[PDB]
Amino acid sequence: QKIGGIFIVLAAGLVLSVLVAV
Amino acid sequence: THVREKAIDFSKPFMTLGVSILYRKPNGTNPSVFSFLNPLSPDIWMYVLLAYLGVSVVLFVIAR
Repeated sequence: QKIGGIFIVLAAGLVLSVLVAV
Repeated sequence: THVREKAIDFSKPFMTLGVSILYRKPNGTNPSVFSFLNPLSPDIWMYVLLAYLGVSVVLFVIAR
């Protein structure tokens, strides 16, 4: 690791697009 | 040399040459792309391969 490696900020949209229930 | 004139005498010079530069020769190299893997950390170049299929398999499983 030199400049980055953060997969933590990125994982917001993964749980966002699951919404299929009405 | 002007200090060496002060104990012995010089005649006319037979050769008058100067100080050259010796250095060891690198003898060339080849083009390469492992050199291109180096300005970034080499684990990150394999980290590029990881989340590509993280997008891909998630796109595969929710084709429904």
